[PDB]
Amino acid sequence: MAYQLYRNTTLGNSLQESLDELIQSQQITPQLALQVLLQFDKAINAALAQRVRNRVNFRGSLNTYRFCDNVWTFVLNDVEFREVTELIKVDKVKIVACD
Amino acid sequence: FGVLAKIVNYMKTRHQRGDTHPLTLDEILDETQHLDIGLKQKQWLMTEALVNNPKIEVIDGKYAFKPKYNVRDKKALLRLLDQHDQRGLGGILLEDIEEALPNSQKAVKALGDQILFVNR
Amino acid sequence: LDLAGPLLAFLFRGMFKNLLKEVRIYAQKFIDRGKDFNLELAIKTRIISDGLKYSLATGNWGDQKKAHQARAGVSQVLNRLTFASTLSHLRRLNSPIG
Amino acid sequence: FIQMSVQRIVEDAPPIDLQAEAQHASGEVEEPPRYLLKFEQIYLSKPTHWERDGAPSPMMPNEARLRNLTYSAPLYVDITKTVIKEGEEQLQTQHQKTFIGKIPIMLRSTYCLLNGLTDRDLCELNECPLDPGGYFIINGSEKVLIA
Amino acid sequence: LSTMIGKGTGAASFDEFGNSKYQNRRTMSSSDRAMMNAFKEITTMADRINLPRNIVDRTNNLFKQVYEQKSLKGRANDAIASACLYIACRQEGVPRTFKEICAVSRISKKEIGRCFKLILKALETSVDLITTGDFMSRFCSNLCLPKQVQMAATHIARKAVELDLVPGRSPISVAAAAIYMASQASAEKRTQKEIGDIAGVADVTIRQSYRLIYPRAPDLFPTDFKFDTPVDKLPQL
Amino acid sequence: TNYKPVANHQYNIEYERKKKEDGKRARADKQHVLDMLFSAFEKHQYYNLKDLVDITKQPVVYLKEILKEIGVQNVKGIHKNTWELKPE
Amino acid sequence: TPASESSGIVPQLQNIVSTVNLGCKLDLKTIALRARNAEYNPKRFAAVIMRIREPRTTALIFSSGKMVCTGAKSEEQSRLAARKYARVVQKLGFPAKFLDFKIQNMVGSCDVKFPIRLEGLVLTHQQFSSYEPELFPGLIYRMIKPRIVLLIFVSGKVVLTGAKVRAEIYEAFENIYPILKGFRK
Amino acid sequence: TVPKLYRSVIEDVINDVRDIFLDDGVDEQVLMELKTLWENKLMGQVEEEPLNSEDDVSDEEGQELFDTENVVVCQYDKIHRSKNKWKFHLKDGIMNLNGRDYIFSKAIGDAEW
Amino acid sequence: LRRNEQNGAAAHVIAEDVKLLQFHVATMVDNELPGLPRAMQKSGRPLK
Repeated sequence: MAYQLYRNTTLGNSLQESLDELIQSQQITPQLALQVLLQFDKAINAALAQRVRNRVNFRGSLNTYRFCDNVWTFVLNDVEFREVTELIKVDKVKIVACD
Repeated sequence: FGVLAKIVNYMKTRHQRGDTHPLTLDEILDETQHLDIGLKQKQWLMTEALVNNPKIEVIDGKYAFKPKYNVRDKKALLRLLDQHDQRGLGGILLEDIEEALPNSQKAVKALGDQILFVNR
Repeated sequence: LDLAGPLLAFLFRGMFKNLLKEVRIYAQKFIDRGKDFNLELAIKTRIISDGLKYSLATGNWGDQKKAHQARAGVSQVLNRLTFASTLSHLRRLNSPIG
Repeated sequence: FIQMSVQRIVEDAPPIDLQAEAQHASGEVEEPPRYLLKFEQIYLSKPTHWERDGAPSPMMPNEARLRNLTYSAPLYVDITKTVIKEGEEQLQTQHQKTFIGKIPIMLRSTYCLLNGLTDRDLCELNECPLDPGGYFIINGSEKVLIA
Repeated sequence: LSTMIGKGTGAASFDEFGNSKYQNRRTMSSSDRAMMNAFKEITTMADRINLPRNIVDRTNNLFKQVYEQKSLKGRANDAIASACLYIACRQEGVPRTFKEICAVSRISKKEIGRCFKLILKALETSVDLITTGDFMSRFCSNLCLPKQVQMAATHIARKAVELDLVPGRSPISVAAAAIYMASQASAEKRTQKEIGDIAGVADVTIRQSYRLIYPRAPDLFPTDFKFDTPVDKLPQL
Repeated sequence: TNYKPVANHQYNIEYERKKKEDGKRARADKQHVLDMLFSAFEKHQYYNLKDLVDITKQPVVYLKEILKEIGVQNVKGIHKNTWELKPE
Repeated sequence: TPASESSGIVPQLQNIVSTVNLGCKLDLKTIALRARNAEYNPKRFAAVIMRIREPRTTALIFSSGKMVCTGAKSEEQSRLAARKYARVVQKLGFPAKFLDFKIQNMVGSCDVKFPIRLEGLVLTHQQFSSYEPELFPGLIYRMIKPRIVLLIFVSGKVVLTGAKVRAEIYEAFENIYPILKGFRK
Repeated sequence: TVPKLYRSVIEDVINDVRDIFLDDGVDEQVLMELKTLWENKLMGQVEEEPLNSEDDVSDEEGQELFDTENVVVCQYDKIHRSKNKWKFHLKDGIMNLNGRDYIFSKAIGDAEW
Repeated sequence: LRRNEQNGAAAHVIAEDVKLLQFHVATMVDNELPGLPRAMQKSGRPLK
């Protein structure tokens, strides 16, 4: 269900590690851990779509790019994220994008 | 359902290859490594489908004459092709190819004996 | 006595139901395919215009598909030999028979 | 016939609706698209001709006879298309004003442009003031209906 | 060849237990059943722009030839028919815009444009190079402009092409701007969107083309113009 | 009476939709599409070819060859052809 | 006596189209996965799209084993780019082969620096020209010598395509340049 | 503001799985230990075959193996390209920049290659 | 009908073809046929 992408996140990874603790201690089952991961995805996706409201503008140089399975994958270098309340320069960034 | 259809196609292919030996459902699951199909499904396939399928013959605890009504013999059914005054009545290009080897070599030989081919 | 009003009115209705069929049949063809609808393109202006123009010109009745013999000669070329002639034809009354 | 009967006929009883065969073999979730059409107000210009250029102009019933045109006027109608889908929206209706055909005009009736003019004006248009009218002109011929 | 047959009399005409008196009619010309179907589309399109019958016959003649070559079989029949019509209009010396043909047809500008060029190559024939004067008449009419303004516009268009003030520019843009200039110097004012709607061209393309012609406006008017709005007070944008 | 817009809006809309997702399903799949197709034939005893392509969202020639390999066809006196995938 | 009234003015090449066959079947999804400057979408098109900074180019690689290379501004660099593509394919682990390389099309352009008469050109060359001021702004001229297609604009700029070798551009231009100067405004 | 959303997410996840834990018969203590663990975790050549005459047109791989640089995970709305100039129309959006965490609902976007 | 027989003439279609043939030859000789519809011209008039 959905992009599953948010499983790669720190937020997503800290969950799986927490779930892994519970599995090693056999407090839960792997199937139960997966169902929790599914519900977390729905909840985090709903939270993103309904709650979040801020936007950001960005520029830079493209180093490398990829597109497969409806998933876009880039790697930009010397990027500048510009906002009305923030400014962020970075030497290199990896971007995965699904829809 | 799908699994059984894959079994039948496999079974035809294995018969074509030459392995006309009698075998069981449990053996096919094993050889195809699909034993994890579940005992409920396994049983339903075994004691409903592959008994109502007229292509296999049940002998004691095992399935015979494998892919369909056949007599096999090395696709060298020369007497059958003869078949006195009955004359086969009529053989099919598709069945001889399914039988074992491609027809073409046999047909070419058959064209210089007493057989004729029509495009039905 | 059927004057221009009730005759044309029967005739125009004949023309309009037919037009109604051409819009329906066209929109049905569109939906079968789907998402590319237009409405001025569905209507055939020739249907109304020519169907009446035909009836008045020839003298025949109906759109030709539903007969014509029941109202033959209801339409005529106005005679004008003399002013009294024109004036008489405009005042003509006819009476159907076998 | 023009003032009542024609308006009455298109207003009367032919509202139509149409709906594609969606959700075929599968589907679900919501919409088999449907469309409704209904006809209203009707409009009828003074008699008009269109040159090969496409330029429309006031036609004169004499010109119609010498060139063999057809003394008629163009007819237009109010049409509405009315999108009440099976759920997500009931309003998305659109107003149009559309040309539907050309109706023959009976000479010197209230829609034949000659009626509003006096003896000197008709005499100036080269159309006789003492003509009785009441007859259609089709293809260069004056065509009169028998009662 | 053969005639048709149909609805009888009282009838015995075999509907033994069925309800089909005698027999249904039959087709006889399937191979050509889409050439008759082309003519059905051609007259319909033709009436939406009200062409004289002669053009429609010319179109039938162009279509019959293109069909008969089969040199472009596969492309939309209605597109081929629509393009034939477009050519016929130029050969009759009464050009129409492609935008006008889209208005009446269900085929888009791209396909008609392709078919147009393809038909000319295939039919080994070429139309005349279109000019501004060819549209002056039709537009001023739909704008209910008097004869004097229309004639001024024609003169303006003629001068404009003569001085080569806007080279390359499409003849429709120059036509739209000349009409705009004319209407704006008369009592009969017209808006950019109104002309734009009639000519089909975007009103901003008129605005640019007008901006292009304004520097020499005085020179373009006929000496017979009555200047209802003087150049010294001619609007600019 | 009719304004020219180079193309019908709604036709353009047809283009806008078409220009997003295509029925040109790439079939270096065969097995999973088929695994799905067996699942489909579990839902009803027989299907029509127009829906069978429609439910699979894919080119007809490979599926036809599949129907040629394992399946069968039957005109139920309804002119239109109908298919079954039963290996019996 | 010179060939023309003012000779050439260094017609410049702008784009080259070539193809090459790699000789074997490949797995584009893997390619897409491995590659860093590529993209792949079965739902959109069958070939995988690659683009390198070298001579700045783009390639179309088919599952059949054929590839197409476009964008180079010379035939050597296109041969160069195609070899570079064959290189990265090798580097993926695939048995790439530089087989059947061939230039399919060349595109050129130049300017003459003066406005020109197009209504006359189409008048005097009715058989070839197909000027459609309504649709595409420039005149389309179909030469039948080195069978070349030209696009001529009112500013004087000229574009040429359909060529297989540079000489055909210079020749096609060498034919057209006097005529064009002859309609100078 | 954003840890709050993370807090918000803790609320939704915990509530939404309660019934699931119930269905496995797993006590609510395990659910709360999960939450607490999780919270603490959060904070010129005529030869048609030799091509060694073109070696070295590729670079380090190497860029991808590490991915030590900051990462961005999101969705795309529109992707566009003109010459070596790229244009990006994005939507939804979690960013991590030098340890910090950031979010957006729409992003618009320009780059050259 | 000849090509039809020559080829794969069914049965009902042959009976139909005979009935159509019987009608056309009769209507050629006589188009009045009290108990049957009349052969017509495309314009609508009865065939002579």
